[PDB]
Amino acid sequence: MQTQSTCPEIPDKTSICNSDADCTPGSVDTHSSGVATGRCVPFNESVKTCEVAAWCPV
Repeated sequence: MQTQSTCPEIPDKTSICNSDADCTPGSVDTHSSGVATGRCVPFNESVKTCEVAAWCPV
């Protein structure tokens, strides 16, 4: 078995993350089924995502 971990959501050409003032924790992506953290960070170079709690690698 496994457990839910924390990590920055995968960046998408259609799904982007906004500043902290525009990003809130909880759950915004019903498809992600994860737990939003609220803190946003530049996942890639020309892309940025928000922190969320989901099934990540180890």
